[PDB]
Amino acid sequence: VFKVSLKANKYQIKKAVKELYEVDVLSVNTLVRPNGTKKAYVRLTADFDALDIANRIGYI
Amino acid sequence: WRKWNVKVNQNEKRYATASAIAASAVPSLVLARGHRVEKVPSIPLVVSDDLQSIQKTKEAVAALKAVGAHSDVIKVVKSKKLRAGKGKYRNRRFTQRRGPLVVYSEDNGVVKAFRNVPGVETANVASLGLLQLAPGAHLGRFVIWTQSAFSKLDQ
Amino acid sequence: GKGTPSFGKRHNKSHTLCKRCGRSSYHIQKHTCSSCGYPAAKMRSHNWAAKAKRRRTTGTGRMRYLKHVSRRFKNGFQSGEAKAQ
Amino acid sequence: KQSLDVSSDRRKARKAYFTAPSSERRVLLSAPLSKELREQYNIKALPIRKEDEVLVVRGSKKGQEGKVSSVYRLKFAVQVDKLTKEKSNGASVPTNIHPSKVVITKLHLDKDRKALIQRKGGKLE
Amino acid sequence: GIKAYELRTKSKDQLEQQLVELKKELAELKVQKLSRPSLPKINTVRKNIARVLTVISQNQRQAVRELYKGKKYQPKDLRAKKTRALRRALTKFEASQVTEKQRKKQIAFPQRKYAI
Amino acid sequence: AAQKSFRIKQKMAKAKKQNRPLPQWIRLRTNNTIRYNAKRRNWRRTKMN
Amino acid sequence: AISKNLPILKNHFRKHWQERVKVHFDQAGKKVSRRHARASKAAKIAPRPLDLLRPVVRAPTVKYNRKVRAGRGFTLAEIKAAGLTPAYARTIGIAVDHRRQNRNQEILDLNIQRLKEYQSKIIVFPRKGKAPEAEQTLSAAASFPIVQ
Amino acid sequence: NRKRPVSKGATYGKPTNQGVNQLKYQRSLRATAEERVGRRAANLRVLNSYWINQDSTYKYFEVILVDPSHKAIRRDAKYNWICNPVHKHREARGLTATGKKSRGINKGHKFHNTQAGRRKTWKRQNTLSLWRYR
RNA sequence: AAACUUUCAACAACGGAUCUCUUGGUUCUCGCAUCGAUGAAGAACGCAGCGAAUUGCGAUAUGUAUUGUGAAUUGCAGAUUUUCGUGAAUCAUCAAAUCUUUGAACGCACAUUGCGCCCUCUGGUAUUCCAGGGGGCAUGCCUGUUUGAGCGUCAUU
Repeated sequence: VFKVSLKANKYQIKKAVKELYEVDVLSVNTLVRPNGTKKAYVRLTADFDALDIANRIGYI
Repeated sequence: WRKWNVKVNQNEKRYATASAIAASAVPSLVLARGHRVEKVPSIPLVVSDDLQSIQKTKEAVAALKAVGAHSDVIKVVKSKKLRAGKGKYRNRRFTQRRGPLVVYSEDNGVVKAFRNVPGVETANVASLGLLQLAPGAHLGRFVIWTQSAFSKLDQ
Repeated sequence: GKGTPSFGKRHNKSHTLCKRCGRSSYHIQKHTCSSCGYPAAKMRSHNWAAKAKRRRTTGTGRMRYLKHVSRRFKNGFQSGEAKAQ
Repeated sequence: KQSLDVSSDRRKARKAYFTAPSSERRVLLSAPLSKELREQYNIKALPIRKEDEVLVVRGSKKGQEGKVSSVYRLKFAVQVDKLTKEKSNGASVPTNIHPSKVVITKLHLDKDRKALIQRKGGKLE
Repeated sequence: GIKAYELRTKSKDQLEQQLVELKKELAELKVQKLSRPSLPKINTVRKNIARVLTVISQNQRQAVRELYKGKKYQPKDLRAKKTRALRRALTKFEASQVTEKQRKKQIAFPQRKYAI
Repeated sequence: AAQKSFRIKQKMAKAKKQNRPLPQWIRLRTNNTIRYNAKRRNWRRTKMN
Repeated sequence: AISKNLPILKNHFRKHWQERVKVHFDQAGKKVSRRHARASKAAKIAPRPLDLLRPVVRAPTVKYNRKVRAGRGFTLAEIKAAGLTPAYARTIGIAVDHRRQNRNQEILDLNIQRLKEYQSKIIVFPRKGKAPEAEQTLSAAASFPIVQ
Repeated sequence: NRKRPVSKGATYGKPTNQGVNQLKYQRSLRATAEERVGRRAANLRVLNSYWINQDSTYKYFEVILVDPSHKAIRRDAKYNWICNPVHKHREARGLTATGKKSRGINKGHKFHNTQAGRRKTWKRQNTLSLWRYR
């Protein structure tokens, strides 16, 4: 689950997730928070575990 | 557009100047309008035009010292105080009295030399205004003349 | 009930957020700002409105450009760069 | 005064001083240089800097001296080592001091401090 | 952190790699930021990114100027912004340019100096 | 409203974040008078647009 | 309204005069800027005078005909006789005034001599190279007054 | 003529100004033509105009316009002046020929009340001018 | 007689007068002439290690570059050794840039972060579909440009 820049499509995200983390994105669901920033909720395919890649990026 | 500046007749003005330069003589008038002129050896106090040469303040004070001021220059030094007003916050923060007035005919640095001395208002005879000669409209500012200037009053 | 009860029936919006001055003064059943007369090209402003010049002139805002012309005039509209001493 | 590009207006001066930027303030925070040093360097006064070497001359702290952590250009002060109030709890807070009180005794040397001195008209280092 | 003059030497491929090295470290920081109260490193590294970007642009634009140097009609951003007025108003060539009649007149009758 | 415009949500997004009190470390700044935040808008008390 | 044997003042303040009041506080400080700009001319100009040499002319009317006075410029008669061109007269700082005509031999002689005394008293700097200056006299009217 | 717009003739005010009809826009028809083409051809600078024809309905004016952007002008000093910024919309200010007539700007005794400029002379002679010394 | 009411004191409240201050005004003088389609003024949303406002700036976001100065900043925290240096700084300066969304506002719209079309490139089997990166597409007028239109009109096969 990311915070994302506004003015960023669901394609633009999928691409950036795949490009950064070399992950296959199942599906993005964005929303826009009351605070006024986007928040993606990106799903990874069966193959990629989210738990490991979470401690790989940093946030446990 | 209220009337700030007030016209005066040229002639009246001259009269008043003249009449101030009367008062520059007569000790009685001069002693009332301040001025420690008890040590001085009589008034219409003219000094040579050798003072007219003077360049530095040190030498100008040294002239006044020996001439008969210094009782006047101590005056204007001790006299300084803050204003008793809001005028403090309109660039009048301090007062201090008027010392003597060095008239002269010619400038070879007199203007500069006396400049920094805290009482001495120099002034040309050429001008010699009543603003400088009878301040507070009290006749008889103690004038230190020069032998040139004092000669030139007749002209 | 021309008062407290008919105020109840106030639940719409004559006006909304005008593009151009971000006031809530963009009438809608007229498509135009009451404040700034957007979408007409000039700013809807008057002399009679003395204050409401004051509320929106050059300097009320940032002047992202014009904050910095005076300088460029003073240096004489230079170009390029300095070097050394 | 004599020139017309300068103000006897108090109201403007004070504005300037209190709003003056760090770049200016550095100058306003000159300390005079000691009776010793002035004869060595022919310089009455330098802008005070981070390495200190300074005998306080006016105040409760006069006589006492030290080095310094930091110049507080924002408070126009200079905090000083040893010169401290002690709060009731036992913690030590630095005393603020205005530099023109404070007198420099062992200048910090740098190309730019030497250069400043050479630029100001100073013999020796 | 990174100094301008050091970047200035590096090539266009070098800088893009350099930028990516920073943008990773920036990213790893904003992950560390949320788990810690204060993270002030972030500011200096975010400047570098700019430093680089500025250095990239500056090279790019000097290189465009390098091609258009000589020819008329360089891009609008590479002309002098000046101020509309001036940028419209007659150039010191023009205006000083004087009709052939008035040229002659001037030559036969220039304001000769004269004392007394 | 619920069925809101984005130009509306963005301005509320402003006005949610604005409403937060004066962060207690500005109180310690040198030459500070701001003891508390004035511009502070309870959702009942005062409205927005 | 109105009053005791008091004269009929006609005063004009029924319009919004207090908007259009102009008080010359400047006066004294304007003078300065004139003196200063007259000087800046004199340096910019350099050897020449500030004024072009102007001719004598008898004022018009019954009221003033008895007086003589400085006119605009010199006429293509008075110049031609004094021995130069209007085109050139302008280069040497004589005010030419095409539109004045000359119906009085006792005024022309006044002028023609005046031009002859001017062309005399001035020197001209060669265009080619050397410029031997002899200071600037700031006004022609100083050196060439209109004596009646 | 100009019709004073006013709804329905309801002028409102002193019957002097009840006049709606016989009312005569003080800028000519020439000028209005120069002006209308000015705003159309904003880049152009009116220089002068001249009458062609008329009829019942219309006067017709040939308006001569000049392009200060264009170079043939900007270089050659005979026209070059018109490129200066103090000739932007000469027609609107009344710096055209028609304009200067309609402003009432000749020399002489028959044109006092406007000569420098109508609103000028007024604002000179409807001023109280007070010195330091009165 | 107390309580109470009233008057008056000292001390204490309430309250913020008076005094004194003053980075604000104020008028007066002097000097200058410099906004914008090269996107101005204005607005919106953002951006700080810890900011709500202010101040600054624009996803290079309380700044980058350049130059100067020559060690700060400072509420705390924090660096970094750059402290005999192409270098500290909420410094000055400022000529290189960046300059989100807007706004005269310009692809067409605009109570919408809507809807296109074109060129180019990269993804997905792709000239056409989608997606991503870039660069575009306003109106008037002007000068030319090429392409045309009218038995308006001339001269020829």
